[PDB]
Amino acid sequence: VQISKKRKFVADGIFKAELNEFLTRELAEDGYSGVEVRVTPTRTEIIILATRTQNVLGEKGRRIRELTAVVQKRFGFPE
Amino acid sequence: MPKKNRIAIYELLFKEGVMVAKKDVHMPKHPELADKNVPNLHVMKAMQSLKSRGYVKEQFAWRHFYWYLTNEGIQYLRDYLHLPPEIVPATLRRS
Amino acid sequence: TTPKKNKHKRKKVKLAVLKYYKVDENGKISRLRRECPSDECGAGVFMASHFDRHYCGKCCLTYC
Amino acid sequence: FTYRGVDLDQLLDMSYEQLMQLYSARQRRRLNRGLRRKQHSLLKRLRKAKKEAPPMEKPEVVKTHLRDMIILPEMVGSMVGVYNGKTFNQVEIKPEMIGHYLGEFSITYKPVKHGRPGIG
Amino acid sequence: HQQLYWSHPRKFGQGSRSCRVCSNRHGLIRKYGLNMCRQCFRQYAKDIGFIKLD
Amino acid sequence: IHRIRITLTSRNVKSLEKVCADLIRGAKEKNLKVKGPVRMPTKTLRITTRKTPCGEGSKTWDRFQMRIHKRLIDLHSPSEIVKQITSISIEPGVEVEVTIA
RNA sequence: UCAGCCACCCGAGAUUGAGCAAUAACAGGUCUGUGAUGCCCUUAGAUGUCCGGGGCUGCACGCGCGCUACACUGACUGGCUCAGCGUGUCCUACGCCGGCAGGCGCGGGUAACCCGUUGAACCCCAUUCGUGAUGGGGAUCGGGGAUUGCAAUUAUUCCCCAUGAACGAGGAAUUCCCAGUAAGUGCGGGUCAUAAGCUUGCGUUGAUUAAGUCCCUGCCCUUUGUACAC
RNA sequence: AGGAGUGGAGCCUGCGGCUUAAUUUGACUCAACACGGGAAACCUCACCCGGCCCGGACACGGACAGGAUUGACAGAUUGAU
Ligand SMILES: [Zn+2]
Ligand SMILES: [Zn+2]
Repeated sequence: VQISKKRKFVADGIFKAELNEFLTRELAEDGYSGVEVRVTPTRTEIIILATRTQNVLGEKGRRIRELTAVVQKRFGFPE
Repeated sequence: MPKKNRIAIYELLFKEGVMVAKKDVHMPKHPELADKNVPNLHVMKAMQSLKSRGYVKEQFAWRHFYWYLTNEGIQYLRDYLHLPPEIVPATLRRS
Repeated sequence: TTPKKNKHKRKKVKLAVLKYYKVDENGKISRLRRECPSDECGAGVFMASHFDRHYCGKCCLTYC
Repeated sequence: FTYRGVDLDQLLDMSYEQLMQLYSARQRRRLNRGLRRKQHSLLKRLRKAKKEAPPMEKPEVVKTHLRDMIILPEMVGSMVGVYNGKTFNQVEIKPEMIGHYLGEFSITYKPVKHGRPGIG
Repeated sequence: HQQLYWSHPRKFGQGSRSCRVCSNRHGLIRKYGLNMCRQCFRQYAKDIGFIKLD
Repeated sequence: IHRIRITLTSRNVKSLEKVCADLIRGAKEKNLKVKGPVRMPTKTLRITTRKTPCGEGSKTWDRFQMRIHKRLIDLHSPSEIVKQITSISIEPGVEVEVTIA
């Protein structure tokens, strides 16, 4: 069995609040603007908005790779 | 601390490079390093010792610690795990 | 009234297996103190025979 | 002294389940939910003070830390110090206090003696 | 030592429950499974999805 | 085949009714017998917080709300075509749940 | 004869109730909500922290929110009959044992599907009691009994027997309110292991009087005059 | 113009005040006083009486593998295994 829709819809909120808080605290230097969490049972993608988006990636897609594994091992859902 | 608890902490700091926590002192088991019986205290204080060396990046949140690799952390791990540089972690897998 | 601070420090003999292991000129290895019957301290780890008991280092067992 | 219609001497050999039914529901609930290592150690030290004392000398004051302990018929006669928070006090276990806690004879507050009032 | 450290049982009561974002224990919203402080819910209520209609 | 029911829950009403209209129009495109979007009693979660952080002022309170509109459309169609229609109109802010047989 | 005001007709309705709310200000409160934070203090007989026990509640006296009331437009006992906003993994349907609080098993419900037709209380219809410190009013106390908990003595609560206090409508003063509104009456949410006399919501019954003024309380504007420009 | 009151009684809660080992503390006209989601048996918890632990990272010098540290049964002391 799963959780009730009342407790489900609020738990989708505390996810995006802690995510946005941690994203502000980490990416407060490269001009972080906001998340957009497109949920899908296959892949719950998280769209980062930024000012200089090429500098967010790191060296050919290196810095955001750390954040992928962070949000993977943090919130319990598998890779 | 015992030495066998520390050695399984650096292994998931190479292929991925990150390590999270909870800031729970009395938590008896760190849930990610299961089947080793290491407390949350003995990964949290170990990474506090590693941050004064300068080998993990400090970023806190609501409750969870967060620790990234440093660019000098790869060379310090590749000898401590006695690895060759021929194998590649998740840095250069896609494209 | 007075701060009573104390801690029982450890005092080790010069490689205290010489208190356990005795070998004579023929070369047989004679251990004077008790070997603990427990398996986690079996056949290598010895108890210490005291004035009324023995005492293990791992499972802290006593005797009479 | 008789408690619930039976004298003191039959209470000393009274077993647990038949000792139960002469209590209230709170004491029976305490004896039903069980007594733990912190109380059985006090039974051990209390029976120790029975055997290590000479019989004409009521034993040394076994200072206690269990205010919640019901005065069983087995612990009658022993000298006991009950911690109130600051000090101890030796209290004599008279026979007529079986249905009571230990922690009620140590008054944890000084009784208030008033004076003239301040600003009002 | 190792047995007497966290020996008092931290089940029920406000010793058992604490704020999700700041680890405080006074004024905790438990309803719908939040476990936020009252002061801390007001910071994040627009991002949770709680708005003021009246 | 009976009891093929789709659960559509959202936090807003406009995107939810747009997704409902697109699913009903797509089920009209497949020529199925379609129970339309029924409208469940909308839930509204009330949280009433003191507005102050300390406790000094004139006892003003807050009143937060989350209105969860829940719709249900229903089909009587075999299981291979109900998965095709739900996979097209992927859209944020809503949540889809299907049940079969 | 302008902006608009008043009355009526037709109409569901000729004011629904809230939310949000400027500039400029308080030496307003809050480092005790924050891994928001400056300095200062403290740091291993620790102002860190765990453990255990007390205390936060102690009681000659003052001051504020409230609850129960002082009865007959009432109380006691049967009978009958109606909600809405909400919560629920801990809410509860059903059968049995009990005076009852409660024990047992069985199910349903992650929820317009189960509790639940949410078979609420004042109100109604009958019986008894009849103006007295009464059976009104239940405080204070003795005994048991049962739950929640590691633990109930400084009664945690809850049930049953007893005891029966002041209280005879309340001075000086003072609060709130103009319509489904006061007021009566219950139910739900928060707190919640156990828990509401608190608060925040909801329904039920449902009125008196006013539709005006600056007299008081206080705020604002215009003509005075200044020895004022903190 | 009125209606319900409150202030009067008991009780419940919050403030002063008297005590207390401690009765943690903020807040004092409107703009404090059933407010601090503050209905705290333990925790909460600040306060009082005791008792453990380092959870003193890191850098320097010494001790340093003739050991610094830890668990320690039993007896004594303790409130405790
Ligand atoms: Zn061993
Ligand atoms: Zn908080």
